[PDB]
Amino acid sequence: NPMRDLKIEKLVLNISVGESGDRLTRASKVLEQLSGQTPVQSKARYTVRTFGIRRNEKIAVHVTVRGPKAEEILERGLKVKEYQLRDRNFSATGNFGFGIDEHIDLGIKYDPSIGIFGMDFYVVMNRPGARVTRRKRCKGTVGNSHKTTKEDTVSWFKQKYDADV
Amino acid sequence: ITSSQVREHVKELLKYSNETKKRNFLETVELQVGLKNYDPQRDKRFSGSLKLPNCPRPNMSICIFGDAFDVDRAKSCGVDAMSVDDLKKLNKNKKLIKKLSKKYNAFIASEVLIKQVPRLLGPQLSKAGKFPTPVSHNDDLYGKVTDVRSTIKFQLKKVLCLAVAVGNVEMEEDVLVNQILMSVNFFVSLLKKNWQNVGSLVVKSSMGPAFRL
Amino acid sequence: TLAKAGKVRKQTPKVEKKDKPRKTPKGRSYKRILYNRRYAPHILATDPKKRKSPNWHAGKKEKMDAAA
Amino acid sequence: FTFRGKGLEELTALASGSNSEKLISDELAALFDAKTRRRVKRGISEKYAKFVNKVRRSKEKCPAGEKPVPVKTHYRSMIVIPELVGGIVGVYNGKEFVNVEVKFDMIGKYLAEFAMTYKPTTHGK
Amino acid sequence: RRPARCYRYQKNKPYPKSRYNRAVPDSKIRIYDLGKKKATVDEFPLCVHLVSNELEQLSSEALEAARICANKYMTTVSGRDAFHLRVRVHPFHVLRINKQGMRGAWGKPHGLAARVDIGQIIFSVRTKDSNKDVVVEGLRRARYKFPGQQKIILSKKWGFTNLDRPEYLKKREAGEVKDDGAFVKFLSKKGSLENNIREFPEYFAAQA
Amino acid sequence: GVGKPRGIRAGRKLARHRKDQRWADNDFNKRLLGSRWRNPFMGASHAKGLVTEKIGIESKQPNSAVRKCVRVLLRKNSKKIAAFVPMDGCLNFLAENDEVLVAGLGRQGHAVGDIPGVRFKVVCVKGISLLALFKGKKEKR
RNA sequence: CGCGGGGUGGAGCAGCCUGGUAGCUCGUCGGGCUCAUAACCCGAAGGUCGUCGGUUCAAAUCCGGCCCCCGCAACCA
RNA sequence: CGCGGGGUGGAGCAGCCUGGUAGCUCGUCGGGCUCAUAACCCGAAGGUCGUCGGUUCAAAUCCGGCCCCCGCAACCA
RNA sequence: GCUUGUGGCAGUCAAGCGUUCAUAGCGACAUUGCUUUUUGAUUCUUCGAU
RNA sequence: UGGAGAACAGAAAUCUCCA
RNA sequence: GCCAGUGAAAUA
RNA sequence: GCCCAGUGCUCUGAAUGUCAAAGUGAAGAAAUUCAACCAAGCGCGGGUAAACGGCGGGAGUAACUAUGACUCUCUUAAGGUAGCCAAAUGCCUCGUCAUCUAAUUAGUGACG
RNA sequence: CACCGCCCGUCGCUUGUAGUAACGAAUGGUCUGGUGAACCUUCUGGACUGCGACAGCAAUGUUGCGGAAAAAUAAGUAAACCCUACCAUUUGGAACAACAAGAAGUCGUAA
RNA sequence: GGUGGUGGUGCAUGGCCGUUC
RNA sequence: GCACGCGCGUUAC
RNA sequence: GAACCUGCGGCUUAAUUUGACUCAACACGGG
RNA sequence: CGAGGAA
RNA sequence: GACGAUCAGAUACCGUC
RNA sequence: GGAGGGCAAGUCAUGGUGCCAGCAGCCGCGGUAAUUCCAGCUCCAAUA
Repeated sequence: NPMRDLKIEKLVLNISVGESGDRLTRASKVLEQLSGQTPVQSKARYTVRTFGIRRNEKIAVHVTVRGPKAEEILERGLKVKEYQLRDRNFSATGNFGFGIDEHIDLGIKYDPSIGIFGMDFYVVMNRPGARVTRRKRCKGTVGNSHKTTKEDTVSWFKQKYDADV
Repeated sequence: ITSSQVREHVKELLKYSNETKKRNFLETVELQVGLKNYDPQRDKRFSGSLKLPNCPRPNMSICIFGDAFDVDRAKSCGVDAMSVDDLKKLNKNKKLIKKLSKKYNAFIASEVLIKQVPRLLGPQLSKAGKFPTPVSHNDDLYGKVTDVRSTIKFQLKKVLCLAVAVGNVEMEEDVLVNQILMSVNFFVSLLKKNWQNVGSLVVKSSMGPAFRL
Repeated sequence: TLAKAGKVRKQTPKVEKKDKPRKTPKGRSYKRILYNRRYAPHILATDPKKRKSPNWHAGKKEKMDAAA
Repeated sequence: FTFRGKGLEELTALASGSNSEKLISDELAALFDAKTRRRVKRGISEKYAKFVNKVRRSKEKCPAGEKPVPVKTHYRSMIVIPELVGGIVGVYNGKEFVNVEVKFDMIGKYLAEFAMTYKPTTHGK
Repeated sequence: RRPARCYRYQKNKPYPKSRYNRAVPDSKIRIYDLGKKKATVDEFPLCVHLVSNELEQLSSEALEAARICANKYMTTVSGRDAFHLRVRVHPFHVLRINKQGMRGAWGKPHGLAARVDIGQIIFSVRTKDSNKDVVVEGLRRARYKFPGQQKIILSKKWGFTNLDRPEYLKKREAGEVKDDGAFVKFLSKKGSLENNIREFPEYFAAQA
Repeated sequence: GVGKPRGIRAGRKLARHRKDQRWADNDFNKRLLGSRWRNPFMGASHAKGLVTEKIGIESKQPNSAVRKCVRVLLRKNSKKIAAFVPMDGCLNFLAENDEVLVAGLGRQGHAVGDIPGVRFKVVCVKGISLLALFKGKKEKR
């Protein structure tokens, strides 16, 4: 056995702006209200070409939820990507994860659902074991349970019934 | 003029009358001065009694208002109105801000202005007789209206005004004028330098004058 | 310049001269012909104010025949 | 998850309907703006019909190797017909022929609307 | 340059003048193999090598000249397919010069040479049998160059060459490198394959 | 009376006066002051010389043109001469170092209105009249 | 440090003693005028009043505390 | 050699401290204008930014290492 | 005064020049040296006379 | 650091997952 | 006057 | 010749700021410690170089070519004026051209 | 070609020119102080030779007389040469400079 | 060797028109 | 044809 | 001065036909 | 655009 | 010559010495 | 040796050249329809 296992971690939602405001000042709102939770911005540890020549500050939003709003992630899983993600073909492990690109668009724009445009198409796997070694007090190494996502965390994005296998 | 003659305004001036013996009823003396003559805003007062000791003498309707909740902040007592739909038309100017802040005592309302007080509401009224003073405006304008009604002490704000007292009919001299001074504290002096800041004044009781300087 | 020497003559098309039909009498004869073509009494006859130019016959074949 | 105006197929059946006579069946008529309707309901040319078929052969014969045979034309006055979508027609502008991939969106619009007739202005002095 | 007086000795431990002596007047011999490179590792066998017997500083430029005249002939009578003249010295130690008119002066770098330990192999190359004297006569050249020196020795191995190891590689007819342990045989040694071996394999591990 | 004196005894006066007031004449003042002998030809009418080089000179005022000129070295005199080579192709015959015969242009002094500082004409090349070289049927070397 | 005077467009100067308006010249930028060419003229862009706070309805403006500038004064072991 | 300044059309000068555009004059070459002739004007051809590399999305531009140029400094046995 | 790097001066090997030929006349590279009228190091002798 | 999702980001300036 | 009072600050 | 900013000198001058001793005021119980005014001087104003002394620097800049009376500039009082030289001042320098020699690191005459 | 007309100078540029004075040299001429070939004349000198007398008839010899070559001499005419002054005629010379002429160069505007 | 030419010279010209008015 | 510079005008505060 | 309109210049352009330039060019070539 | 500077 | 003013420029036409 | 004027003689609707080559004694010719250039033709002058 086979007593317990399978659940949906968290819905790590993230846009990657690349300015201050009133731009990030948006990817926020957007995130925030697709979210219900608020918006943990993102730093900016340091500099170079394509702008982003700022100290760790202002250049993306993090807000990422979990649990009951489980399906709230696959709330465009199937949808957004027709329930098809990095498929084919070796070891049935087709890039455990799913491609992406930035997101956004909204000063007027209309709610969603899909829309909001492509987005952070991941928040995914890596096998199993236990429950709280990410604990506190008497911490620990999870068990020796399950398969490196893949041969396990694939057969549970395969019973959300969709393409990748 | 802060001289020997203080007890000429007090001792020698305590049984002047204007007729025969000296009557047969109670007495009523004091010691006139002011509040600070500053401008009823920036700096002119703080805390600490003299005394002194008194209250009204005649009326006390002063100033307290701001919102629809400031009316009840003048209902179980009696004060002036700042209005609601007037701070954007006519709740301040000259005879306006006056109205609400121009009574006799000073002010005991709260605060709420924003970007308007450099020449209108909060502004035009200061040395007139009010400009947001210390009246513990948080629970209302009654408990701190112990500093705005009775006891006292002698809250001296707005335009001049204050109080004084020591004895009754006749039994004070060095401590009569020195009782008038005693009837003065954070109004005759205070923190960094304040032993004097005026020119003259008045005093008596009911008799006739006091200091003839 | 320099090399531009005689630019003109070099560029000129050398035309040939009308090989003498007959001859040009040289002697009292020429002075005679002239005397006849101009100071002979038939020309001193018509007005001395309306007699032609000793070269109006610029060699014009059309006015050459009209006169003769 | 994107779709198209009024259903690319309904129109192939709408255009090539029972009476696929005049290039623009009275069906497609209900769809076009007054100016276009005006023209067709008025007097459209036949050449515009042989040009039609020239795209036809280009769309099928070409393998799924997505390499369409560019069809050349001066008929800049032609209003894209439903079945004209997908083919790359070379349209003359003034200098040469312009190759344009016909999308579903450019229908009811004048074929000339894509063959830039002049190069706008850059600057400096 | 300044002659070879700042020449072969010691007088100074070894100022490899890296991180600590920044200004190393860049090298002189940025070559090393100059020859029939990308070789067969069969083919151009039997190597003759040039050993130096004298704890010296075979200078910078000097090693260059070596290369120069080295290749010069190497090729000039044998071809671009003939040589492969492995440098095999190499020139650290930044030496220095001198220049308050006589009061305490350290050197400023002044050219990098290298320590030929007496017995060490220098600019030594490798080629096929039919090149013998070819190579040999040639290396002579150098010995005549370069603060000599000189082995012009004929060799063997190991296997930097042919190279005796003669009976060896001529024995490892069958194979190349490991060998080594005995397990994941991904060096197609022949011939079955895995199955059989992996039989015998543990068939002995088991005998313990 | 006028300025001049009318005495029968005063001939001398009138005489000296004329001899004096006469210096005011250039034509006079000219030949009288052996001026003719100091010019490049030393009075002479013509002079032989060797071509030092063919140079060209620009026309003046309303004219613009490349004039053909030869810088010559006169024989016994030994002076640098500016000499204008006449008609059309002319300079095409003058080879450098040949012998040339030069003469002046209209009264020795002002050059032809057009020319600048040229005062001489070239008439012979290697002792061959130019005109001769100018007309085909005549001469050439 | 102690006395006393001062930081206002990009520059040089005004406005402050007499609280509500920030001006002049140059420079930058555009136009007039003219038969035309100079000249000449108009109109724009541009100041956070060193900086921080206080009086005040209102502060470049009066008042302070810092930061540099100049001038006086000066005794350190 | 140690300090510091510099190589940009064929020539003489700009652009570099303020990275994205290489300009002016002469010269070469063509045309205007004019009744015409000078004059005058426009438009073209032409730079690899000494040379080698590094940062960099991008280098004549900032940074180096070489090659000459000028200026300082200098003790060789 | 040592020392001789640096100066100067000779020398071996012979690839080269020297149109034909390495050495008549010269010689790259590389290498051995002499020199103490350069210069540079050094501080021994002499400021309690050079 | 790889492998994941990119709309002013797109070498990245900055945003969220994971070994 | 003042209970009304505006404003930069209300007086006999 | 031109420079009065610098250093010096020197004038009634400056509407105002320092500036010692006595003298004055204020405070203590005094000793004593705070005050205000206060000669010169200083600093502010002017003249002053047959007073000490001073006397710039880079860019462009046609009618082969190099060129500067041209203008642009950044700039401190002023920016070397007449005049004068490889001179007893000139670095490179044995300057370059002459001249005097068979010959000149000398002479002299030039040129900047 | 008529004030958007004429026009002046500085500097520059373009194309050119060698003047006047001085000096150098050449030719010629003169002066100053010397050296001085040659020759007329002069005083010498006298080979050689003519005559007469004597030693022999003769070649020869002595002497007297006369003409007379070389040599030498003084005053003179004075060639050439040198030195010292001066004249005449020619001819020479340069970078920088200078002069000449021209222009819708440059700066202004004198008239 | 012509036709024809909104091709060039208004400073080669007619005709016409503007300006001085 | 558009970074812009002129000249009749149209509409208006 | 404003937004349009129209002419002229300029700069683009395959090409943006060209005339005209102070009143005596520029909604003028009936543009 | 809130009646428009030099002209 | 020293100064004021005028001018784009004025050691010039005016003004103070 | 000339043919615009002085200075006798082309009013050729001539060819080439285009301020270039050149003419010109002095005026002045020449910059695409040259009466002065180059040349043809015809003319003029003095005429071995």
